[PDB]
Amino acid sequence: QLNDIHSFIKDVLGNPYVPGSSVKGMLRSIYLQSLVHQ
RNA sequence: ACGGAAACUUAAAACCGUGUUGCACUGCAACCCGGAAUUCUUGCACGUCG
Repeated sequence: QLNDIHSFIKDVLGNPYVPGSSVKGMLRSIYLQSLVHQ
């Protein structure tokens, strides 16, 4: 059946957030990635 | 055979004995080891499922 479950990042109380490093790394996959269009 | 001829001015004896170049006196009074320098800038927990 359903096995053991992974973990998201939380702050100090179980309250989660999207990381700032990933949303900085999100746009690292954008501005170089977009306008290469040999 | 010259008032002539002989003779030491000589022998010993400590310029010694008592006596501090000594007594009173800060190598002391005043000062900062003190002022100006980002532990920083590049960095996604993810590729992987008959």
